[PDB]
Amino acid sequence: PVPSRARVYTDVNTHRPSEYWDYESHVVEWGNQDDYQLVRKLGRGKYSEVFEAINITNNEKVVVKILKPVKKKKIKREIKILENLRGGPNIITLADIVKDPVSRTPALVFEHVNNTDFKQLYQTLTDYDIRFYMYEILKALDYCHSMGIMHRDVKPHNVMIDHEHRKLRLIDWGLAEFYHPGQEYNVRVASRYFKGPELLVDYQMYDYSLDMWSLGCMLASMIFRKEPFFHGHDNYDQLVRIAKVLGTEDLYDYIDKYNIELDPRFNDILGRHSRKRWERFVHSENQHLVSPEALDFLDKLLRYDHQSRLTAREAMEHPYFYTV
Repeated sequence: PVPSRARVYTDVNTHRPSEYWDYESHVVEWGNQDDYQLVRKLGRGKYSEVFEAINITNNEKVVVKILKPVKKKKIKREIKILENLRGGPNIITLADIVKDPVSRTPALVFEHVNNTDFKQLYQTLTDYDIRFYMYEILKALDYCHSMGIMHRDVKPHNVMIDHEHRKLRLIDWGLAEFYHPGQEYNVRVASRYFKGPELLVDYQMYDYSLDMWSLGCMLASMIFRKEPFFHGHDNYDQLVRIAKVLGTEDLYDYIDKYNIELDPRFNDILGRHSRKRWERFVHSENQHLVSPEALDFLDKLLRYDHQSRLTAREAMEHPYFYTV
């Protein structure tokens, strides 16, 4: 395959000391979980259990994410990344790293965020509300990309919103990675619906632009009230669903530009597809959330070619955000 590199923040990690990006060498200081009393189970994920808790030293609510220790290298990466971005705009704040004395199970303590429901938000969401929260996500992404980090798991479940206080937090940095120009990354990242074309065609030299594809997917489902926007039933099918909107012509131009070898499982499913106009997704139920600005912005995010996508910085300067 043809080599590729990020158009922005290309060398931010190269010009920094080894300690900042070498998570494998980072020394984690595990505090005593006795400072926290668990109140209630909030949810359960693939490799984590999340609890509402009280810090007994200051009577303050916190969120405790007890990790299923399946890979130490991955726990180290998430901790180093959270420490690096600690305090960043709309980045969830890691408050502590603790281990229960008896279990010794790794646990991450975060600031408390009281998330307003996604299905509830969906109906009370205004055109302004979308632009505002999209801009809030861009602040988090422009910041973490400037810090030489790609989230690699941008999706609605990883975006916590406290609608009453108009507060937004980008969470779950468990799939996040440091960007190094020329590095080949694992493509088994992100949630199926939000996976960029680069991941689905096994193009390993990807960058921050991956997060911009995922953000485009979220915007499309929000303005068109179609959740998810690209509804794949598997990873191969996921690429077919994108070709159904973007067309097969631009996909083969993308594979030819980067000399990508297509997996033989794409042989009998890809077919032939025309490019669809963004206007055809507009209906009576969603027209109050759509505008020419929203459609122009979306078109500039959802592109096969990762290099042709808007960066977080360019996206913040789009006319769609003049009102925020």
